[PDB]
Amino acid sequence: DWRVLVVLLPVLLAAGWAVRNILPYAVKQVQKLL
Amino acid sequence: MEVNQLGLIATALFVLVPSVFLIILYVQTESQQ
Amino acid sequence: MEVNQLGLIATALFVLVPSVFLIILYVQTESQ
Amino acid sequence: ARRTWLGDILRPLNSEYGKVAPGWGTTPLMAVFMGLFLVFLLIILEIYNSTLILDGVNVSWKALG
Amino acid sequence: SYPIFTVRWVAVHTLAVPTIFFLGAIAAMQFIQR
Amino acid sequence: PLGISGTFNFMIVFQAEHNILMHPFHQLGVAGVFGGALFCAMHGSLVTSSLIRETTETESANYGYKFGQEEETYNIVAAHGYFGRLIFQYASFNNSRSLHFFLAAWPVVGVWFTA
Amino acid sequence: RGWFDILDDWLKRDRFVFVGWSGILLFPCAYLALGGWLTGTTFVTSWYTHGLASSYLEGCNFLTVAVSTPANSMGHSLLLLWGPEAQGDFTRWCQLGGLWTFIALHGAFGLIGFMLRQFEIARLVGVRPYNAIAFSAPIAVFVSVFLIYPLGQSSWFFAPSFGVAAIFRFLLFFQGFHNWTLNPFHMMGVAGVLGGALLCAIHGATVENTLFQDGEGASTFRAFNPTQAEETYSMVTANRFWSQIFGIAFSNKRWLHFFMLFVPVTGLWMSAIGVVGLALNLRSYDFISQEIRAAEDPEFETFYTKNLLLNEGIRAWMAPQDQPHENFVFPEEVLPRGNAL
Amino acid sequence: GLPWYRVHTVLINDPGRLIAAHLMHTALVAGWAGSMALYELATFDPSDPVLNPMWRQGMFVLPFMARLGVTGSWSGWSITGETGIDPGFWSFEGVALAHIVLSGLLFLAACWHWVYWDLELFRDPRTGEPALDLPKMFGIHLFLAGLLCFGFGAFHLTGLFGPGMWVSDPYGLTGSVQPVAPEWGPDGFNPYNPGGVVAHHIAAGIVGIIAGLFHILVRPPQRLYKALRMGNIETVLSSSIAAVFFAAFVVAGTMWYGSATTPIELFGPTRYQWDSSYFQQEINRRVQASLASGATLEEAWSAIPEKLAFYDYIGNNPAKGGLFRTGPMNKGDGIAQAWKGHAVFRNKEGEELFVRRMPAFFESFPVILTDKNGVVKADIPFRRAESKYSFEQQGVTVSFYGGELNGQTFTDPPTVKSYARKAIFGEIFEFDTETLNSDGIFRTSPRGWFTFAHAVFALLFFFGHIWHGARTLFRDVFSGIDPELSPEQVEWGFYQKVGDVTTRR
Amino acid sequence: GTTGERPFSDIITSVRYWVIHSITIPALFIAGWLFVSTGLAYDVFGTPRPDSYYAQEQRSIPLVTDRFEAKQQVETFLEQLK
Amino acid sequence: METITYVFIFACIIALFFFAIFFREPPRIT
Amino acid sequence: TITPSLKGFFIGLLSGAVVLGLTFAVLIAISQIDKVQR
Amino acid sequence: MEPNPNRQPVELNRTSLYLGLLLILVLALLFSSYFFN
Amino acid sequence: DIDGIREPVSGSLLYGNNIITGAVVPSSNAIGLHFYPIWEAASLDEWLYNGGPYQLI
Ligand code: CLA
Ligand code: CLA
Ligand code: CLA
Ligand SMILES: C=Cc1c(C)c2cc3nc(c4c5[nH]c(cc6nc(cc1[nH]2)C(C)=C6CC)c(C)c5C(=O)[C@@H]4C(=O)OC)[C@@H](CCC(=O)OC/C=C(\C)CCC[C@H](C)CCC[C@H](C)CCCC(C)C)[C@@H]3C
Ligand SMILES: CCCCCCCCCCCCCCCC(=O)OC[C@H](COP(=O)(O)OC[C@@H](O)CO)OC(=O)CCCCCCCCCCCCCCC
Ligand SMILES: CC1=C(/C=C/C(C)=C/C=C/C(C)=C/C=C/C=C(C)/C=C/C=C(C)/C=C/C2=C(C)CCCC2(C)C)C(C)(C)CCC1
Ligand SMILES: CC1=C(/C=C/C(C)=C/C=C/C(C)=C/C=C/C=C(C)/C=C/C=C(C)/C=C/C2=C(C)CCCC2(C)C)C(C)(C)CCC1
Ligand SMILES: CCCCCCCCCCCCCCCCCC(=O)O
Ligand SMILES: [Fe+2]
Repeated sequence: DWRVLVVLLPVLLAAGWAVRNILPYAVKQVQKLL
Repeated sequence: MEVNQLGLIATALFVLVPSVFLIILYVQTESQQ
Repeated sequence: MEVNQLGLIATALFVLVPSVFLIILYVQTESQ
Repeated sequence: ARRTWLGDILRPLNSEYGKVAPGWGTTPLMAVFMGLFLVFLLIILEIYNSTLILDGVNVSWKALG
Repeated sequence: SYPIFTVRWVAVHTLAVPTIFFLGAIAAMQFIQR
Repeated sequence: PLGISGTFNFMIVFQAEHNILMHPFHQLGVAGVFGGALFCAMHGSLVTSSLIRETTETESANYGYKFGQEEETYNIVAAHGYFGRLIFQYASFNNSRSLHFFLAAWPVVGVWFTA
Repeated sequence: RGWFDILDDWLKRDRFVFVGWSGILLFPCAYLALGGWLTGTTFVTSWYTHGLASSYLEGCNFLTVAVSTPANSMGHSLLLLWGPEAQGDFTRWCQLGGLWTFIALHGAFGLIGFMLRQFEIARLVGVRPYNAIAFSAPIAVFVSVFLIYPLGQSSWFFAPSFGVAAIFRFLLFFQGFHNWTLNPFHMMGVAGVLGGALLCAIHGATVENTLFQDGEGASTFRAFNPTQAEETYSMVTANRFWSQIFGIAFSNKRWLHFFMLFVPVTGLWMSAIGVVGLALNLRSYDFISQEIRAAEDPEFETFYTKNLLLNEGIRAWMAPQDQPHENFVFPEEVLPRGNAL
Repeated sequence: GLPWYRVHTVLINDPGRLIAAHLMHTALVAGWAGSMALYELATFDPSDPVLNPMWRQGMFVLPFMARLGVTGSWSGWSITGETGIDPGFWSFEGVALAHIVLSGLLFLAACWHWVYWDLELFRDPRTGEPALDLPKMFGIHLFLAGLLCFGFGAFHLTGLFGPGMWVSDPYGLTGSVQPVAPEWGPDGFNPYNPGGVVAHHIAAGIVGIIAGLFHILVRPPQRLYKALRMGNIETVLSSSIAAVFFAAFVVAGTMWYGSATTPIELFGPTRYQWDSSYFQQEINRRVQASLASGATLEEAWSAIPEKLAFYDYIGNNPAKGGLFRTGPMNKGDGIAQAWKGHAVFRNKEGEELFVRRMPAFFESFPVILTDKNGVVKADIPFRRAESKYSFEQQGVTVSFYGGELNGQTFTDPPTVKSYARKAIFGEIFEFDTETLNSDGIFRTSPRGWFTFAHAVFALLFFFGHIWHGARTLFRDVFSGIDPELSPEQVEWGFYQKVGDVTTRR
Repeated sequence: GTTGERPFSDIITSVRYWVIHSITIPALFIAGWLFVSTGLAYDVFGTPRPDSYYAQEQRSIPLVTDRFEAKQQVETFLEQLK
Repeated sequence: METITYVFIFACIIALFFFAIFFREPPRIT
Repeated sequence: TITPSLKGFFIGLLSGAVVLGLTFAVLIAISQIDKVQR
Repeated sequence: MEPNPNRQPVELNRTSLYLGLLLILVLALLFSSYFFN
Repeated sequence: DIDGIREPVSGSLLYGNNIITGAVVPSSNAIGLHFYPIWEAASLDEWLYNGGPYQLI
């Protein structure tokens, strides 16, 4: 039902926001893995 | 009191049997010296 | 048979105490 | 050491101390039999526990007759 | 020259993320009336 | 009372009259006494785990230590290295003075409270 | 150089949190037993199994919240989420007591996991495995109290529920029903736990007050180096102190630390054995000689007879609310009471 | 020298004297079995298996002899009450003698093997060092175990060549040694189905034979022989101990819950049969069946076998005992003589009332009489001043149907309260307390004492598993860690992989 | 020594750290809050609401009494409220 | 008989105290 | 004959295989990428 | 036939004696009440 | 008489106690916090009845 998107939405934007902010520095880490 | 009669032989052997074991081992340790 | 209760403890210690004496004396003879 | 008639006969059964198959040998097959055995213990346990309920299996004293 | 995402990283967030979420939930609870 | 069952009487009646189980200073006492039993066994297990080989398998390891010998009889870095990996490095000690003060202080303080 | 050895390498890498093969079992199981307790304690009732509120959500605080045992009607059901009781319904599972078996079972396997971790790290680092050995004591207590005890009784219902006050109730159950303080195996447990806390305090204090002066400063902690070979306190002055104060001292630092392992481990193992007997209601409840004289002799009273009136009270006043499945109805006139109270 | 707790390690590399010690242990164990049986035979009363079965008299090895077919004595009695029989040699007495002879033969063997310890058999022919090929011995011993397990199921248990085993009806009324046919279906895993016990032993028997064959011929993999230190006899002790405590937990649980191998005529009721009113349900089923075809109350209750009524009594509940309340159950409530009758309480209104039964948790319990609908209607008041429900006020009476008091009705309150007190125990029995000077306090059954011992041993053997397994995998540092262990090892980040010196950074 | 994970005291005094976590941290608090404030938590877990412990003129516990009918018993007890 | 037994064991423990203090193996250095 | 609880058993058995196999898939992969250098 | 090479002397020092004696006496003191019952 | 109600409680071995059930019984509630040395009693019989040994110990 609807309360499940209400609840889930802060955490999607929260993980959206951290992904944007960290995406550059994360690409470096993985390339170093051969 | 109406206590169980084998209480006594139980208690006496519980004490004596392991005590004597240790005494035997100690004495023959000391005469190795 | 209506025997003496203390007879068992008197018999058992009668065996146990003097026997243990001899065992203590013998084992420490051997280990020297 | 002391040789005996029975010893000389049993001798070959205590003669390969140390010997091994190489690497992993049969270890994968062993693993299959273990997994099979666990499921089997599971079913036995869950039957006794009435967590697994099979048809015609009345886990009560009333199965003795 | 450090990785961002490591095992340590996952242990922390395995604990930290639901802690805060539970903390907000228990927070709301103080305001429940009967 | 000065007696084993008398003690239990007094601790039963204490609980009906004071709900001492729900009193926080008794709870710290339990934490002081459960905690000290735990660390007793930790310290004695970790030290015993890192004794230095001094004896053979036919002899008590305790004859590895002589009363008043000047060097330590276990290796505290092997000990730190085990327990620090069991939990993580900084949840383990490697200053023996801080470790023993911690051993002393946890049960003493918890028993002050329950007193 | 196959996949097994490559995975072994990755599990045994030195990292901030060591994993090992034992972490495969430990880490999910410990996480989940802990999550289940915090999930139940925050959100989940006990209305249908016990007639109790038990969550923060319901108005409970840290001391009264609990994940409670299932109803007595579940017997010893594993109460699997996919099993015949909840039939896959997560909600009904929570309501039926399912988180108790969840926590207790993932708990059991976590404790295995942890102990295998102690074995595994000790092998890799090159130390003897006595820390694991000592940890057999907490395992014995847990399985004997949370698994063996309710298995001898009718149901999980009578195991301890996971909470502060629910455990307190467990403590008082055992007094009134089992007379557990009278049990020598508990007494030896008490002597081992208290003996441990004693040895812990006395040993920390001895070391700290026989320290050598190895630095100039007033904080004596700084003058220890983890790599010095020298003992940092005087075993000799400690031995003199305690010989003259108490009559005996330790003289062997290896015995001392083994004794610190031995005492509390043993004590816990002893209480465990006593609980195993209480599983069968094989209690240390009475002294027969006392009951015989007491019955014949209305003037004979001991602290032993006084304490059983107390247990008799506990039983009658607590049983209807603690065992609601039994529909105990005790009208006022049958409740044991002394004068005026 | 050696510390006292290690005297027996002198056997670790002396296979001959290891054998002599195992022989001496096997002698003592079989001597105990013979001594224990003789003592039981000397103190056992065979004269009433209805109300004085073996399990009330504290018999512990009797039931295990009966379970497998030994049912009678050379004195002419059998445990089913059949008299005038001739068991031949495999009587209780003969079984006890066989074990003592066995005990004495094993003791002589031990002397031989202690003396001639240095047998060439125990020597590796390559190196001259004593050594046991543990993997091949395991296949040998396993193959024998499977042969025996198979034989026992195929021949002893079937009656193809043996007596069978004790079987009974669900209520423990008609038990006897019977040959049992194997149940190959899925109901053979039902703990309560005796045919599954036959199947188990046949099929597990064949698997043991097939697997022993495998272990005599196939060498263990190298990875596994190093992992488990298969050249170190203590790893066998570690795993052997583990398998043993596994087995001890299982047998304690089946003894406590009950299975086809723990019938209640050899061991007593379980506590669960009291919990669930199991005999009581059936007793009521039977009285209703009588009443349906119009049998008077007197008659329907008189038809209840006293043996079934005795199961419906809390004094045979194995969960009513105590740790230090010693001896037979008979030493407590006394020797059952007679079922007094089933007791029916009514108030002055003619309503029939019911005594609320004591549960196993309570050493004491109030006397509370309820109606069919659960509503409390009489009790024995503690405080008398505000009593509403007393027997005196409510006019409560007790009528007996069946048994020794059939047809008898008591009305005077002190008598009616007296039977009301015993009715919380279930069915009311006449006991003899003078003969064994019984003190009146319930004791547990052999079902209880077995479970308790084996649950406790199991737990202890688990620590032996932990000890002896730790000792196998860490033999190299038993005496202490390496004095030249260097701090680069146990410190962080020198090696990539912990303890691997080849992963240096 | 160290294993080559980035130190905690460096991370939590870092600017980037507080740029992510000033959003992630409150967002979770607010998600957890709403889990309660929407009443979704009552329904997910089956926890009685203050008005749904008893039926009105009723004071017996809806206590489960059968092992295999336990699910249906809870549900019947619930219809005694709607 | 039970009173004699309890007091005898207690008295034996007090006796062992005495020997264990005054008749101990003396601790010696290095 | 094939009862609700025996279907559940199979759901449990499958669920456990997926969790254990999926866990191990992920573990084998990581260990192949991120190796220790000798 | 060679005499057995695995014999070893066993030892109990005096402190171990005092400790064991004490353990057995306190054990006796604790369980006796329960044996007389 | 620990509780002042002339209901004496047996604490000692010769009076039917064992090591577990025996005690030195606290002094009488009738005394409350009053100081009860031996020389304040009319005799040792009185002092024993009222629990004087506990206070002394
Ligand atoms: C290794 C970690 C671990 C361990 C030891 C356990 C252990 C357990 N869990 Mg837990 N669990 C875990 C991880 C783990 N869990 C994870 C990661 C989660 C998150 C999803 C959960 C979530 C969870 C829930 C939700 C529940 C449990 C439950 C249980 C218990 C019952 C498990 C059972 O019946 O297994 C059965 C299955 C197995 C043992 C797996 C067998 C594997 C075999 C070898 C493979 C067979 C192959 C396959 C079938 C063939 C497919 C053929 C195909 C072609 C069709 C048990 C205590 C239950 C519980 O506590 O009940 C109260 C329960 O309800 N677990
Ligand atoms: C598995 C073992 C086992 C089992 C279950 C039984 C069970 C039974 N026996 Mg048998 N019996 C056994 C072994 C066993 N026996 C052995 C080995 C012997 C020879 C010693 C006998 C000799 C024997 C006789 C002579 C009699 C019985 C009788 C009985 C019955 C009454 C038991 C009773 O009151 O115990 C009471 C149990 C206890 C008092 C518990 C004792 C354990 C104490 C509390 C622990 C000891 C202290 C310990 C050191 C703890 C500290 C250690 C710490 C430092 C770690 C019962 C059916 C009796 C009967 O009814 O006859 C028909 C009877 O007269 N048995
Ligand atoms: C088949 C089972 C089995 C076997 C063969 C052994 C064999 C051994 N053990 Mg293990 N052990 C076991 C079970 C077993 N153990 C169990 C169940 C446990 C947990 C209790 C242990 C715990 C254990 C420890 C902690 C230690 C050993 C040690 C040893 C070695 C020396 C033992 C010795 O000299 O004792 C000497 C024993 C005595 C001189 C007398 C002790 C008397 C005991 C305390 C009580 C009385 C026993 C009673 C008469 C009979 C028992 C009856 C009951 C079991 C049926 C030896 C290889 C030692 C070792 O590894 O050395 C390297 C050691 O430190 N064992
Ligand atoms: C309540 C008392 C008590 C607690 C809480 C406790 C706790 C612990 N002891 C440990 C260790 C030890 N304990 C030891 C001796 C002792 N431990 C004792 C008493 C306790 N010990 C006693 C008395 C002794 C003396 C013998 C030793 C010798 C060790 C160690 O080596 C070890 C350690 O590292 O010490 C620092 C740790 C192992 C944690 C673990 O397995 O992680 C993994 C976590 C898992 C597997 C989850 C377990 C789940 C549990 C069993 C069930 C659920 C519990 C819920 C989460 C909480 C519900 C609680 C409610 C009742 C409130 C942990 C800190
Ligand atoms: C009560 C105990 C207190 C003991 C205090 C310290 C003992 C001494 C330590 C020796 C070296 C000295 C450094 C002292 C100083 C010291 O104590 O530093 C504390 C430490 C500092 O780490 P950093 O690398 O950030 O260090 C910065 C410092 O170098 C400043 O100089 O912080 C952490 O370790 C945080 C860990 C939280 C981890 C979050 C949870 C992770 C989950 C893991 C799951 C648990 C494992 C599961 C196992 C089952
Ligand atoms: C159950 C389940 C599951 C799981 C889940 C999980 C895993 C969970 C988790 C959870 C979690 C993970 C949670 C957490 C939470 C937390 C909290 C809630 C905390 C709190 C705390 C606090 C409160 C603190 C504070 C304080 C104080 C008070 C004082 C001192 C200081 C401090 C700061 C400490 C699953 C899905 C699988 C499925 C089945 C079911
Ligand atoms: C030489 C010979 C002979 C003879 C034989 C004999 C006569 C034998 C005997 C034997 C026997 C007669 C044996 C028995 C044994 C016994 C034992 C082995 C016992 C056991 C014990 C125990 C071990 C106990 C323990 C305990 C106690 C005491 C207390 C309680 C607890 C318990 C249980 C732990 C003949 C003729 C054949 C031929 C030729 C040769
Ligand atoms: C040792 C490995 C054990 C891990 C097993 C964990 C199983 C994961 C939980 C899976 C439960 C999901 C299904 C629950 C019931 C679904 C509804 C149904 O029965 O159809
Ligand atoms: Fe220390």
